[PDB]
Amino acid sequence: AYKLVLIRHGESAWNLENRFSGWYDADLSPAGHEEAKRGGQALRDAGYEFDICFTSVQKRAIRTLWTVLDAIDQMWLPVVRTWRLNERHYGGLTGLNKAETAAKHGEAQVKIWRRSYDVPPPPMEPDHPFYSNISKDRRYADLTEDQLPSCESLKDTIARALPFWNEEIVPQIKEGKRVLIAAHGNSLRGIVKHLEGLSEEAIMELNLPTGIPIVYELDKNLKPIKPMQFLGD
Amino acid sequence: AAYKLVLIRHGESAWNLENRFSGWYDADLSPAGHEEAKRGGQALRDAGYEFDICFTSVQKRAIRTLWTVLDAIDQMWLPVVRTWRLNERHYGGLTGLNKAETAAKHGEAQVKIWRRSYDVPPPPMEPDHPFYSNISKDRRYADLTEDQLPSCESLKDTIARALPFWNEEIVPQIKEGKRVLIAAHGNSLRGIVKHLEGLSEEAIMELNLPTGIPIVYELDKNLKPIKPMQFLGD
Ligand SMILES: [Cl-]
Repeated sequence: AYKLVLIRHGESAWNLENRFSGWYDADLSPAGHEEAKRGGQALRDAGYEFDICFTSVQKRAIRTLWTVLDAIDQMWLPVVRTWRLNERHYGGLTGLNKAETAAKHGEAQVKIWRRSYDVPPPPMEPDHPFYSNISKDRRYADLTEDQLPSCESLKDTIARALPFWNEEIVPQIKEGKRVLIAAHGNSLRGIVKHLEGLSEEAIMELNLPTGIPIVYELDKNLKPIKPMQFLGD
Repeated sequence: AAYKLVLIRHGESAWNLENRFSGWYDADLSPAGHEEAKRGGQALRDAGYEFDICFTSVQKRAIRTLWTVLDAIDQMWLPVVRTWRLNERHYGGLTGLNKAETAAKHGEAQVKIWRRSYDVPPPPMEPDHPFYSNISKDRRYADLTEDQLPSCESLKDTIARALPFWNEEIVPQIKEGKRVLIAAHGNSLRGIVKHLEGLSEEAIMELNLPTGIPIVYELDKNLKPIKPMQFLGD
């Protein structure tokens, strides 16, 4: 029975998790860092070992991972980064709070964007402060013209995240390698949705705790044997 | 030039302070080691360096140096490749001993001979050595063959296992135009410098790279330096 571990990063700087931090490359706040420390410690005490790690190309996730590997004394592990495990690209909404968002786009569009699974937010306009910051960052230089997102619904994020899981992670697991994924709420959501066969409703309703190792026991077809387990107290 | 290549030796380890031979022992940085790496990274930032891929050992002093540099230059998103082939030289039975214990046990003559020879290994690290299980039974070396797993290395041995990796994994990256950063150890780096500059065995033993300092090569189409290595900092 394969063991799989996930972990969502915690709090980002300047309250950005509550401001559609999206593809903006926010660092952890000291608190989010400490949360990663607790997660690390929990993993250390349970005596978990991994053989390979996956993460996004966003620094908050990466730092969460570094913190974990440090805590569990497994810094020598192979690590693979990918935009495919990135947070949702919240487009034009990026950096904005609820109020700012509604003021810019109206209550209607806004509540639609909240309640939906497959309706994207509007894309970054040239006057948006994160415009070139994100869309011209060389970390996405390899992406095709039709592959570089400008805005993503939950469904989009999940769609660009699933093939990486399929092509890159699933092979490691079948070979018996113990996998740690350090990522983001929505991409992790992609994975959990695939694993437990949840509906759109269900997935939008689920909030994965931050900073806490999430454990899965998987059968030979990679299907969960139990509900997800948390490590700590 | 034609290609830019940056090397950096890990900052001061906790054992470097105690003057203990580490070799394949996984000693962590000292706080001063950390600040050394931080400074190196700050220097790499102030000069505007951008990388595309990173190579390092499977030893946390090198790895931590790397992390600190990538934090400093804001490039934590870069691909990072670890290999034991860039590990510190395996110091065999001297592992865990200090210079005093070493002198006391073997004599000053012999220790000299050791650190002045390119081709002579230290005594092997045998199964009753205090660090045998720590190093040899470490799961991070599980995929090594019997032949590949040292009980000890001369510089020539270390170099011999480091270069195939350079040839097979790093050279292809450089010739593709990828800007490469290698965060490793004095002796494995020595392997790389000796190859680049074609130094003699004699004129590589005398070569001492400091902890924590970015080293720059500008190479050409033959991956040969156009100019001598530049140190980076204040
Ligand atoms: Cl890494």
